[PDB]
Amino acid sequence: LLQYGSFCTQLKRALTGIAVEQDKNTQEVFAQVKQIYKTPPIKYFGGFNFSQILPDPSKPSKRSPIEDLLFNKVTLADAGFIKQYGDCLGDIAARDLICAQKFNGLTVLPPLLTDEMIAQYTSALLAGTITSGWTFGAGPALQIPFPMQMAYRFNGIGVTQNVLYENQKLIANQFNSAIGKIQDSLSSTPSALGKLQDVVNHNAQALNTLVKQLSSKFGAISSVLNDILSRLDPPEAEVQIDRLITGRLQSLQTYVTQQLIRAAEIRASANLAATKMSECVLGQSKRVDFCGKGYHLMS
Amino acid sequence: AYRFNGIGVTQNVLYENQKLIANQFNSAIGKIQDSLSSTPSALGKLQDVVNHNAQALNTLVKQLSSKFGAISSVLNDILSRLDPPEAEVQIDRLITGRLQSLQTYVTQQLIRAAEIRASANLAATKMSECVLGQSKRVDFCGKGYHLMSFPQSAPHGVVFLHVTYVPAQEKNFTTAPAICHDGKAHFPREGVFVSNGTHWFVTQRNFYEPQIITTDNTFVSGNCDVVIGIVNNTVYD
Amino acid sequence: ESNKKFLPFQQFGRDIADTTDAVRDPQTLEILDITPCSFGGVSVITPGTNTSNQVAVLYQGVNCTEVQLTPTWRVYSTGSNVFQTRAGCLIGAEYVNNSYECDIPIGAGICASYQTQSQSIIAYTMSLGAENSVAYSNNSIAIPTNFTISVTTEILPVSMTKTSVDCTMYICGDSTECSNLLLQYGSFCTQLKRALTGIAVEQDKNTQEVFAQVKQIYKTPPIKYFGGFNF
Ligand SMILES: *[C@@H]1O[C@H](CO)[C@@H](O[C@@H]2O[C@H](CO)[C@@H](O)[C@H](O)[C@H]2NC(C)=O)[C@H](O)[C@H]1NC(C)=O
Ligand SMILES: *[C@@H]1O[C@H](CO)[C@@H](O[C@@H]2O[C@H](CO)[C@@H](O)[C@H](O)[C@H]2NC(C)=O)[C@H](O)[C@H]1NC(C)=O
Ligand SMILES: *[C@@H]1O[C@H](CO)[C@@H](O[C@@H]2O[C@H](CO)[C@@H](O)[C@H](O)[C@H]2NC(C)=O)[C@H](O)[C@H]1NC(C)=O
Ligand SMILES: *[C@@H]1O[C@H](CO)[C@@H](O[C@@H]2O[C@H](CO)[C@@H](O)[C@H](O)[C@H]2NC(C)=O)[C@H](O)[C@H]1NC(C)=O
Ligand SMILES: *[C@@H]1O[C@H](CO)[C@@H](O)[C@H](O)[C@H]1NC(C)=O
Ligand SMILES: *[C@@H]1O[C@H](CO)[C@@H](O)[C@H](O)[C@H]1NC(C)=O
Ligand SMILES: *[C@@H]1O[C@H](CO)[C@@H](O)[C@H](O)[C@H]1NC(C)=O
Ligand SMILES: *[C@@H]1O[C@H](CO)[C@@H](O)[C@H](O)[C@H]1NC(C)=O
Ligand SMILES: *[C@@H]1O[C@H](CO)[C@@H](O)[C@H](O)[C@H]1NC(C)=O
Ligand SMILES: *[C@@H]1O[C@H](CO)[C@@H](O)[C@H](O)[C@H]1NC(C)=O
Repeated sequence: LLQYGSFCTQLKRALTGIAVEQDKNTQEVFAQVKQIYKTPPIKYFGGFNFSQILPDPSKPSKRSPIEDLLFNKVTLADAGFIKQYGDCLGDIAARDLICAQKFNGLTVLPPLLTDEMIAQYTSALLAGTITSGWTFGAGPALQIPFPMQMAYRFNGIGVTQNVLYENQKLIANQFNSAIGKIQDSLSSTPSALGKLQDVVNHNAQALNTLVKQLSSKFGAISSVLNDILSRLDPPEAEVQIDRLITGRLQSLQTYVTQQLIRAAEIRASANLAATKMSECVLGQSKRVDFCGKGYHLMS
Repeated sequence: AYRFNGIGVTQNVLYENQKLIANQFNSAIGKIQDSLSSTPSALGKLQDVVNHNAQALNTLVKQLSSKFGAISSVLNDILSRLDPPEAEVQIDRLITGRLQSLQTYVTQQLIRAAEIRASANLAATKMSECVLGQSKRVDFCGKGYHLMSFPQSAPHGVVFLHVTYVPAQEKNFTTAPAICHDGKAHFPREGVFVSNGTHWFVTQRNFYEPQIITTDNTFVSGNCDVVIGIVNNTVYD
Repeated sequence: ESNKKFLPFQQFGRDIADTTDAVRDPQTLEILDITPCSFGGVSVITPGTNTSNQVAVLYQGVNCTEVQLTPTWRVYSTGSNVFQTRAGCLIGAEYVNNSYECDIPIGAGICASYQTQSQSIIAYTMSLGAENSVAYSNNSIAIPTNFTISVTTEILPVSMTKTSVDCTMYICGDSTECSNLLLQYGSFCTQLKRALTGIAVEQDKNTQEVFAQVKQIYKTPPIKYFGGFNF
């Protein structure tokens, strides 16, 4: 194999580039603000109930109930943790695909940012947008009562403030009911989070196909190198080894190309998500159907 | 002044602070050259394209010295050392390897071209929306409230200079949603009610400029028994 | 030792990749399981060679207690240089208790840097940002009293280099037999030329679309006075 050029250096370079791009995507999406704001100890906002989205201090992970439901809904195969060689050597007579992948040179790297840091970023964004409105996205954060912010948003969509000030209780009750229905809607629907599951399914399928490809003959007498070496005369074994080498190189190149295309698509999706976070959360948008259906208020 | 009116500030704010604004703009422009020169890795995105192209071409050239399972990497040696019907089995290996290298190079170039096209589309949209007009999209033409932008050309790319307005030196105040007077509720037309401790004024949004509360800058449109947190005072005519 | 229940007529055991993992001893009818010997990947963390020649080593996916090795060199562990992260085992760096901005990424929230403390290599947990807390009240507001004009820069790539390739010169050079042999391999080179030409045209299209918004060439007035603004 040493005399077939530098294909493997190119493969390693492409994989490293994809790995770096993933962390860049996450950082660009989730690190808009550099200040960690905290919610006030007293939770009164004019009758608006935000308990379903604020972090829950009782549980160790400090996640909101909706985030807990979301994390329980999606099933993950490998998290990049230490799938230690000690775990694979345990020989529990139940051989999973992870050990087979690991025994053939295929590994998974952990992301730079943990889930706790992402939760902290989300909590900071929520606290800022609840206590300051849209001021903290353009400079220093300025305090303001929540109903006044809501009236300002109604003025933004083209309705006078007395409409809000004379219907505060009804609006608060409607918002509370709408928030309450979200958890039931998410739980009842079985295929709500299909987009997130598709990525995991695609990655697992690609790795399994790559592992399964090792049992092909590619026109040789056997798919095992040791059998060829032990059964054949040394100058005659190269013509059989070359076929296997070429087939495996072709499989690796196909895998790398597919990974590159999928990475480009994921990068486009991440850019869209970052734009949505900048425009619908840190401000009020007038673009039609960009931050929901209807007249946008907040997100 | 028209741009300040666009971001939500009255014109007299500019007309009474023309010299200060001009000096601030001049200093901000002057600092740009020093900031660009001092930073060594400011223009990394533009250098990455050149580095990638050079590396790809160098790899393609270096690939010509591989044997691909043949007896030599030079065609002349094979032709001069081997019997003519036996030389094809050696030439074919080299041909196939070089074809594979070319195909790999072409695929990589296509993917990079797609990425560059996406970047160029974004740059064209930014040029249309931030330079030829004033944008209200948050964080699209800089950080802060957008005023205007200037383009400059660079090797294989463009540079945008965004000018933005940032508030500073804030102060606390006491506020109320409405003012009660003669059994009637008054709401501000534009701005917010503010109290310094004894009196009540009405001010605008992003700049502190108190005014006497009057029927000229308020509308009544209601009664004084349903608004929560109302404060009663006097309204002049 | 093997816990598998081989049938009396079976002699071998295979896995998904179709390689042997269970065997039966020819002399004593006993089942044995075969596992690969320990292995892993190694990464090197260093500052620039212009700064120092010190390095740190990261063994990926390896528990710190399981470290004739394939690499001849060995980095020997002292009392304090060994650290365990969810990304592997780190040797040659000291874990400090402070937090800074990330300098060299390592793993799950762990970064490394070169610090003067005697200069050394330290490892830490990255800091998200400065702590803050805004006071919230339902009868209080904050209003700015001054402003600042700021100027920022943004860099965007537009186009890249346009290249062309000659198949016959690259693959066969001046040989005629090679060209005759290549002539019967189809029309791959026509496709290659078409793709390269398309990319070359697209580059010029990108530049034209970016830089040709207006069709009138305006000129600045000879007198440069704009109310005190210096351009
Ligand atoms: C905000 O909503 C939550 C959930 O609807 C309320 O929590 C409920 O409180 C009642 C009375 O204390 C309990 O019987 C329920 O079991 C709680 N539900 C959950 C899911 O914990 C909460 O009280 C609301 N906020 C306020 C201020 O009333
Ligand atoms: C709040 O603002 C009002 C309006 O300017 C202040 O009242 C003035 O105070 C000055 C200073 O003594 C007097 O010369 C003026 O005659 C007052 N105005 C009127 C209409 O009488 C008031 O002092 C301010 N309060 C605080 C705490 O600064
Ligand atoms: C708003 O900020 C500007 C700039 O920070 C202030 O202008 C400065 O004022 C001080 C005090 O007179 C001078 O010593 C500086 O030379 C000024 N700077 C410039 C660039 O002119 C301005 O005073 C502030 N506004 C208020 C009302 O205090
Ligand atoms: C606009 O700014 C430039 C640069 O800050 C000014 O040019 C300077 O002018 C002074 C006095 O003529 C010279 O001593 C400097 O050497 C010049 N700097 C450079 C870089 O050439 C220019 O004068 C300013 N415009 C006006 C109208 O004053
Ligand atoms: C406003 O008051 C709060 C609480 O007293 C304080 O934290 C804040 O610094 C004050 N704002 C200014 C601009 O002084
Ligand atoms: C004005 O407000 C005060 C304080 O709440 C209240 O005692 C008084 O009754 C109000 N005036 C009228 C005419 O209701
Ligand atoms: C093979 O020979 C050895 C030594 O003579 C003996 O211990 C063993 O049981 C034999 N095995 C069989 C299968 O005959
Ligand atoms: C590493 O080995 C020690 C030794 O007993 C063990 O306690 C620890 O759980 C191991 N760590 C992992 C991640 O397997
Ligand atoms: C690091 O700081 C934490 C903060 O309380 C402390 O509990 C811990 O003991 C410190 N560790 C060392 C090694 O000093
Ligand atoms: C908000 O208003 C309520 C009135 O129900 C009051 O009890 C509370 O103290 C107010 N918030 C603050 C921060 O004073």
